[PDB]
Amino acid sequence: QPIKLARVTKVLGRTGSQGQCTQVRVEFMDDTSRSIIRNVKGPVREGDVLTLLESEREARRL
Amino acid sequence: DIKLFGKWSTDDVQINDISLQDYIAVKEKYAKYLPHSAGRYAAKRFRKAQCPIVERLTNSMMMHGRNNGKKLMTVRIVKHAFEIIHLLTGENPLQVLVNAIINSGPREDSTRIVRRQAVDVSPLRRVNQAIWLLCTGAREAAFRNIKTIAECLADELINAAKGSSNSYAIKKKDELERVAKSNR
Amino acid sequence: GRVRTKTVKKAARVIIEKYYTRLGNDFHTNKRVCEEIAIIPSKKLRNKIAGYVTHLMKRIQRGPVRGISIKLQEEERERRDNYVPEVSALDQEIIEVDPDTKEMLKLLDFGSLSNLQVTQPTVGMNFKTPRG
Amino acid sequence: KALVAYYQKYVDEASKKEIKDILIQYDRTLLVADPRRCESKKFGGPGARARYQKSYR
Amino acid sequence: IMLPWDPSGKIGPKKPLPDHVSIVEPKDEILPTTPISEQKG
Amino acid sequence: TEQMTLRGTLKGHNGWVTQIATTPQFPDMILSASRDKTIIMWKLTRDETNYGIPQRALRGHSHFVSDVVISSDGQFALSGSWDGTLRLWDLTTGTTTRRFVGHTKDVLSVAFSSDNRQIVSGSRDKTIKLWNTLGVCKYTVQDESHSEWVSCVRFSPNSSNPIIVSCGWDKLVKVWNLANCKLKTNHIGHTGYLNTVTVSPDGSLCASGGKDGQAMLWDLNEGKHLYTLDGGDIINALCFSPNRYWLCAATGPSIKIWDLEGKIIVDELKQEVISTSSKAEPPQCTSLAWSADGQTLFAGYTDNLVRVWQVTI
RNA sequence: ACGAGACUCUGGCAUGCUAACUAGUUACGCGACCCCGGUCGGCGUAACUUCUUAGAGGGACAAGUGGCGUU
Repeated sequence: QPIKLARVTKVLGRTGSQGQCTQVRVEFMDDTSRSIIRNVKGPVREGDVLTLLESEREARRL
Repeated sequence: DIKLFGKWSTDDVQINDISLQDYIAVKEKYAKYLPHSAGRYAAKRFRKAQCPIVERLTNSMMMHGRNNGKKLMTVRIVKHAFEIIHLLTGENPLQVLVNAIINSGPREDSTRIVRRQAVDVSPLRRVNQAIWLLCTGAREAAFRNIKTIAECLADELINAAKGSSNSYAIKKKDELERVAKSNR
Repeated sequence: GRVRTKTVKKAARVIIEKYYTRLGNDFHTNKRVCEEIAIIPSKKLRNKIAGYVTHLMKRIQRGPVRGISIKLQEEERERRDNYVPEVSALDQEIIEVDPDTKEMLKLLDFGSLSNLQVTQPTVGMNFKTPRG
Repeated sequence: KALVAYYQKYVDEASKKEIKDILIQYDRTLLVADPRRCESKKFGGPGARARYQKSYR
Repeated sequence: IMLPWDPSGKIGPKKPLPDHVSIVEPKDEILPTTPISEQKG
Repeated sequence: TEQMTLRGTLKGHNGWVTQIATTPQFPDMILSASRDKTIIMWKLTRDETNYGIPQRALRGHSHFVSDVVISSDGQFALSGSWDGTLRLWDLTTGTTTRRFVGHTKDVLSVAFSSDNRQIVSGSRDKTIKLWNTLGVCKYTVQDESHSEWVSCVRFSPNSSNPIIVSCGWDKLVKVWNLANCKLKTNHIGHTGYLNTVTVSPDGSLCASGGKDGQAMLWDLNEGKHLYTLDGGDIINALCFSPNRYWLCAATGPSIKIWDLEGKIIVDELKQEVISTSSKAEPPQCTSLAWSADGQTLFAGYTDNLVRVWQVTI
């Protein structure tokens, strides 16, 4: 399966044990009406592009 | 006008991975002569991003105690590293750098949320780690060795710009991504 | 952390309450008004106060503010509240009315008015909210 | 700064401004004195923030 | 002892508490509804 | 019979623009103060892009420059500032000649004589100082002065009438005998503090304005309130036309122009591309001044821009 | 009401203020060296207070604009 790019469209809150991962909605670059919730390790603001090694995995909402 | 060490131009290089377009600062407004600036980059949260990656590399180099503060030691190492990358590759070494930041960044990393669930890295987290991995790639190669950091940092930036796997930074990166693949 | 304290807010309140006429939406004049009309013993406090004055004077230019009291009260509460339309909403030409209040007016002096159109009574007594 | 003050005094604002623009649009430090100073040491540590090794047991 | 405040500088200090925000009381004037010029000399 | 239009804006101020002073001599030179310490001597090229380009920043106050005014000569310029200093700007070189020390607080206004001899300064320390051009207090009013701030002081062009007018935050417009240096008459009647007062070129009638927006005309030959003008908003600056029979008032974000003869709104001068649409105050106006001829009026707003206003017909 | 804050000292700013042979600078002159300028913490004095010192002031308040919250 290929490696799909995705756009940080809203940064939701903060997840993890030590508040070590921001939770985020990512607008896909191919299908511009597919927006999934994904956990991100490290600093992220609105509109930065994440590379996903798979798009089938999906984070549980905090 | 003409740029970096008086001899490495800016409008030759292209950032391939659009993921790191804004987080690899090397282009037009981030064209400085030396990788040395007062900056005050590390004051508010993301301003770190608007630091030229050459200056981030320079800063990331001066590590393991004794070297902390010796930025001119590193400015020099980077200058002689780029000479070696040019004469071993025949290329504006800022492209070899940018290719190494693109290749040598991990794209998915494990985290403790049991055993360590896999999450995605921030692009800035990728640039941060990229530069860390290929700086530790240099200093660990160079430690207790006849070779200089000029050679070791160059060899690291070259092997990373290829993805050779002889690169410490590529080998640790695809190890992290292997452990991230595991817990998925 | 930039929250203002009571000694800043209470001052700013009482300053506006007594001297609304001299103040505006310009910090550097409000700052210089506070010098004249009050012994503020500290420049930092003098600015903090002036600064909250300006912030309140913006909130006064909008609708009314809770903990404040000015001379007019305040030309939308004294003057506008004397708003009255052409004819009142109680001047209905056809008043909707059920047969049961017709039954009680019939047992007053008001057996028959002209402007009372009695509806066909409501069928199937079904008004209570289901339990659980 | 001394150049920008020479183009202020002895020629028009026009030449001064397009110079000042070039300097600040490159690096702001050229015409703004970086306010940072070596923050003072406090007791109980070898410097400003850093504290000495705490010893339990 | 906490001393009082007096501007004389004898029983207490001349300087008020830094918290203390003494607001001078506004004297009441009748806002004029008749434009009046008062020439003299 | 006409409406007024933009010919451009004059960019080059960081702090927003205070009392703009025009000159009879040079039609190509406007000199504006600001809420930075700069005072820009402009160059009106009247080009496509910029109507005016700045030449010389008259640098060197501590705090805001309240008022500036040009001599009849056109080679000197004089500004009062909130640090409590009056300068006397050597307008050729761009330095100071002499500087007037004595005022306690913010010197709010300044004006010249016809001679360019006697200088007068309204300040927040509740006084008005009558100077020489050699920094000597000839006379200072404390006996019966304004009991508040002095937001303007103006001179009559009339030589036979040595008269000066002062508005103030005590709600009064006091008229002064320049000779005896004590008040000629009061003008009791106006409610609220005063921002501005101006004297028409004849030197017979003056116009005062404050928060209330009730622009009041007062005759100087015999003190009488002629008529009120409901400006509607807060009057920050008033300016008579040099040749026409027109009064021009900076009324909040807009400028309302009156014909004093036919008491009617001639026009109201406003910015058109209003991008403060969603819950934001538009760029307030605080100063204005007609040119030598009176085709172009310049007006300094709180967004730092000097806006030009041209007669079309 | 105390404590918090305010506060006091301090750090950063003002070619704006008062100033200076126990602090200097820029001019001018004499002099040493280089081939008209250049170097001088070589010497001496006229202006001046930019650097210097330390006093009085001013300066910043989320004050301005834009976003989610009775806004």
